[PDB]
Amino acid sequence: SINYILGLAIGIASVGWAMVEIDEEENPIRLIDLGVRVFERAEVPKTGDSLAMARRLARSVRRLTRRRAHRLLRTRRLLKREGVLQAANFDENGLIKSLPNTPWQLRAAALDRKLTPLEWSAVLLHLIKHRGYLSQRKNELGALLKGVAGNAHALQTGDFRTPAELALNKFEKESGHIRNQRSDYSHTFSRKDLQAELILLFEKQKEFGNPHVSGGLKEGIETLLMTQRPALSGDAVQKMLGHCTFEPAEPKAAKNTYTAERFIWLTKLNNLRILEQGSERPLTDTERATLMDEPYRKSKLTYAQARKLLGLEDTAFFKGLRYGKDNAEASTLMEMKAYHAISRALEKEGLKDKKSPLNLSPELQDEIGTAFSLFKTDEDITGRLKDRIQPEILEALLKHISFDKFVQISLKALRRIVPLMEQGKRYDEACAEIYGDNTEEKIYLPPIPADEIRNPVVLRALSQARKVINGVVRRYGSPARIHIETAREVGKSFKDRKEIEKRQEENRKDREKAAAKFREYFPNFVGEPKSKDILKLRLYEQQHGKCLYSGKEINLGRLNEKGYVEIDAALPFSRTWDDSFNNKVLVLGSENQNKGNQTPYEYFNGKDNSREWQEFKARVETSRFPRSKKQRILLQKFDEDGFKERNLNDTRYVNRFLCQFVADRMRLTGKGKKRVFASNGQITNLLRGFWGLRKVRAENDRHHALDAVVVACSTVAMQQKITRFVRYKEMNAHQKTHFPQPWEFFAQEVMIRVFGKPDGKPEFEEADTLEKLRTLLAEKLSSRPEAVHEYVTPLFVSRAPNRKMSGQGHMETVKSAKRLDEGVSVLRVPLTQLKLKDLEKMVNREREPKLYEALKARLEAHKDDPAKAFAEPFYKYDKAGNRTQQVKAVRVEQVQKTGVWVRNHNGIADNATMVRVDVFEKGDKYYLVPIYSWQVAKGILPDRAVVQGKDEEDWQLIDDSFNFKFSLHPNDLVEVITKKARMFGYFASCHRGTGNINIRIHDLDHKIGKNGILEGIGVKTALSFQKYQIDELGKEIRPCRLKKRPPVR
Amino acid sequence: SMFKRAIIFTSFNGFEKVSRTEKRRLAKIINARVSIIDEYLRAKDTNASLDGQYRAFLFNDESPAMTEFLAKLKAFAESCTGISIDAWEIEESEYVRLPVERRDFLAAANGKEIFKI
RNA sequence: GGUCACUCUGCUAUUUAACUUUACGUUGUAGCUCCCUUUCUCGAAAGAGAACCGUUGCUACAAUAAGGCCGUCUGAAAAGAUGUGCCGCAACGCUCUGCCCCUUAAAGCUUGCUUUAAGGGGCAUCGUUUAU
DNA sequence: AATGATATGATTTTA
DNA sequence: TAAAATCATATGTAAAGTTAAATAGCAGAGTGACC
Repeated sequence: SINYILGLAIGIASVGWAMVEIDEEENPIRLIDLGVRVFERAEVPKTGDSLAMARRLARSVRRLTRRRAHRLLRTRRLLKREGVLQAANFDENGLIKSLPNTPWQLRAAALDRKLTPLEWSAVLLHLIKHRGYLSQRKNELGALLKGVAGNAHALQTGDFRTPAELALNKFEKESGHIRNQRSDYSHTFSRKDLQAELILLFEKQKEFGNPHVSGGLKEGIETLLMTQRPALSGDAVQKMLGHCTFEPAEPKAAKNTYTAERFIWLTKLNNLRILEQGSERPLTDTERATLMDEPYRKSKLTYAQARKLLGLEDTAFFKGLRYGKDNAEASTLMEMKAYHAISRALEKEGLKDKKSPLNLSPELQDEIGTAFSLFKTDEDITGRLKDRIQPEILEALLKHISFDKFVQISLKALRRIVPLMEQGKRYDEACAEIYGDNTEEKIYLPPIPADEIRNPVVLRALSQARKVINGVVRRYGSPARIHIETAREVGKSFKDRKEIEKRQEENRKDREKAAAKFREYFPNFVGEPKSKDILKLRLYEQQHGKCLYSGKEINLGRLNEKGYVEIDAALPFSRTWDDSFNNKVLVLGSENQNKGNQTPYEYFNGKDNSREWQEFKARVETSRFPRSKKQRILLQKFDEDGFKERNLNDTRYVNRFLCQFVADRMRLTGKGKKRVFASNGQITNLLRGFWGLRKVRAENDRHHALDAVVVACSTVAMQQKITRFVRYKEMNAHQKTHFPQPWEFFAQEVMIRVFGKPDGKPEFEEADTLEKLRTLLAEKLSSRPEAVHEYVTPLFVSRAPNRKMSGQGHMETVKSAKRLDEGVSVLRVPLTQLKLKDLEKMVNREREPKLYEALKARLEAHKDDPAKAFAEPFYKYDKAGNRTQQVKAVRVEQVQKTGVWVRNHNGIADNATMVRVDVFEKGDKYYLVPIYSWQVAKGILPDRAVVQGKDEEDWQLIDDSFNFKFSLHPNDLVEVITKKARMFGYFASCHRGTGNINIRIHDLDHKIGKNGILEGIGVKTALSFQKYQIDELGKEIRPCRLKKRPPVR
Repeated sequence: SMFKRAIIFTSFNGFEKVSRTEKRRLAKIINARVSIIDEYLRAKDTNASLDGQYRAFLFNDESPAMTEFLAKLKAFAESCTGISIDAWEIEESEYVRLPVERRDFLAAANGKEIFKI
């Protein structure tokens, strides 16, 4: 039963963890254990897009394709049933045999003649397949809207009857094509326009003979062309709604609701403040009674109108209004959007007269608002409220109303509160008067609730942190306390993280330039200019070359003279724990003495508003300091403990949730309320510096554990030791002693435990094994007998396995598989993408040499930029020099040794995801069988193993003469002993062409391999090839052996 | 390590319009000398940053940095025919002995003028 | 009057989750068409006319993950009819089901190991989000 | 514009 | 020459709409600790 603090450095792809044993006074005494869990960010690696978003987009295009095909099949069935075509016209699959491929011509010429069975059917099928866009808005523009509106205006203008006629006349003549091109949106029509064309076509063909203008046919065809499912089912909205603040049973009310709108208006009114002459006051009862009914009586309330109604004055202004903005009082103060919306609907539909109140009950307006906000289809709203209001009103409202956006409070609670607020009480007073003002703790943390954290990346980080927490609890019992350091990147969007990367790169460049300038100013400065020296110079210039405490001029040139100038913490660190740059000032060594642990307000006796305080305040106000810094330096009355806490704790939303959750839902045997503690990153780095652990030069994943260790030693007792030391240092008072450390030789112990090498030199050969590590700690830390114990094992990085059997089937581009007998595919490539290397592989290189030479010359002319070379159109010339036809894409050959059949077995695509590799042994040689996701989908268990030189048909066949050893998934731990070296890593990728494997070194040390990856390990002639098991915490590494070959299922 | 200060005043004289080109040129000349140490001196190609502004550049002498800077400024000003630059020099002692408010005007008054173009 | 956390309102920015459509792009097949390699025919030449095959452009139709299914009615069924028809590249989890690891029993060949069982965990081809 | 990680042709090195 | 390393190169996209939730900044009203 061990007293230990669990430190966690929670990154966006890693969780470093440490266990530090503690005293009876929460003192760090012994480093029990440490490790690093590493995993994949829960986002698309290339773009940062949501994984669920890509999945949803794939699903939605699946639905679109399915429903379009179903629409066309239904239309064919209807054409058969309405006696337009006979069974003779349809092929075995179910398609019309040899239907005319000119439905645009047949459409635009259906205005002049009768149509055959085929021509009519083709026109209908083409109209339904290409049915344009339907405005789904409730009611600045992109290509789609501009094109649709342009075509709508063109056919509405005259000289064109139907969009097909307009299309042929305009688009073909002026473009050379009717349908839209790569990024074009010009030739796009409104669904309303095509429906009009449909009704006109039916009536015209009715007169033009044409037996098949049946009512049934017309109705069916129109229904098929016009109908599409509703975006909101009629149950979605409640399913996404969320509970009330006060009554979790009741759901929150809609904004467009008399009660909720009244609540918003009462909040705004009761919270309004007015500033007259240096004073602040609320609106009086008579002022409030003057304004209350006005938003119902006017379109908008308008702060300026409120001023008019109260006859306020020119000297009186509204609080919280940017009056710099030129017509600040033109802002809407209140607008009963729902009230006036219902009113205007009934007014425009002739059931309401202007200058007359709404005749509907408050409850009725509530019902209308909630129904419209919860339901967006006529059927649903009707079924909900066609029972309780007149149908005329319902028709008007369905014609004109659109409501959204709920108000966080239930109608019940709102109805209780709104009278109480009506009689002049504030919101807090009302709900205090009505309502005044939790979960059992398990041993193991429960799953992180996705409801609270919506960032999937943060969700995965926290889930892996849960895995590590539960691991250390399972292994060592309940922790006494949990200390957390969430990275700055956890909880931010992809763009925010990219922005902070860009800004830190720019900061590195700026610091390089600043060091160069500092060197220019001080040619004889000794050594590299460190951050404190650049900061000294910056503070000099930014303080106008004046001592902040005294105002005496500072002598540049003596800047580096020891003790001449000090970078002082304005607020004492013993009392504030603030090491931010907003608390550092440049003072003369002379004057910053007898200052001690006082603040500028206390040092200069600002309590009595002395001359010195005013002078100091003027100095800091005139300086080039951000407002935050000026506010901090001039901090008058403050709380010691509170300020220490805010600087120590780091209360971003993920940290807040994490602390709350872990403390409330997991057993911790600690002293006092705060048994979960999230650390300020700046203070963690400060302690890291003072405790002796430099920023490691090496690139690997182990430094995370280092951070965790430091977080584990940020105990209240350690913190107060630091506080006492810094207080003494402030008062200048047991000789060179130094910053307090958790224990003697803390730095070296931690460095050896994390990296397996001494602190100084990273070129020592790592203590790869338990006994070697223990020998290293015993030798280098002989004074510390507690450095060696039964839990000391080398840090092995645990990598989250990924044994999912489902994935992308194939790449999304489909290539011609006609010529697959020879190892080639043919893909058709736009000229704006064609390159010399690609051009060498054009199918028609041999046939049409002139075109090839012209293309080559055009690419050479523009330094081989395909976009620039082919910005102006390219044409195939025809013996005599006359440009003939245009070229926009050409067929190119590509190598294709393998692939996946798609599109009714008429196309081929490259593989996407290798889900498994089965490992067999014959004789004393190893064989690998790859299994892709499409093989899993089709249910096929491959039987051919890889041979380097050959294609799959010449591959080694597997039968009962082969032992089956195991199955590898990505990130499975493997051992390869090849009589040249032993390699122990995580299986990353298998190479189909070579038969080699790639393995990641546990810590991804860039020294070994290609950025930590051993690309190209052969296994066929290996002495041993084995698969292992590892746990979160990177412990219990065991060999494992499968009995039978697993199915794909 | 004797420190001087080059005070420059940049303005538009109205005779000829100032191209975005020339604005970026002058901004590049200025920003070559700015860093995080004196990032309040940074120049944008806006009229605000360029037209009618005082900038005091810190320099260590016994180094031809100041002279090259002033030469580039003078060349640009004479080439631009539509932008006026005035350059003064003051010792850093004198400069920090001046009051903070209206410091650059006082430094131009109390310094040695180098060129008015 | 500061600091921190919390409740509500408004504006703004960003993200998360779901849904409904459009329009291209890619492959296949046509129809017409642009070039063009073989080989014929013709021609003083230029270069026409044909037949595979390649292939430019335009228009249409099919497919648009690889793969699985549903409600009803005809049929012995294999199939027909019919549908605003439904799933399928992710995340999380351990209730059920696999695999693997560990621990503990019991029986055994000779303590070591192998089974078998339970318990604990890890991960899934298992479950939930998740459908008619 | 890339932003990443996987799949795999092509080529060089090793034993 | 087979097997094991190394180098190298390709990856579907853009318009429109209806929703709900979460985070954060600012503004306004409070509640609770402290200074």
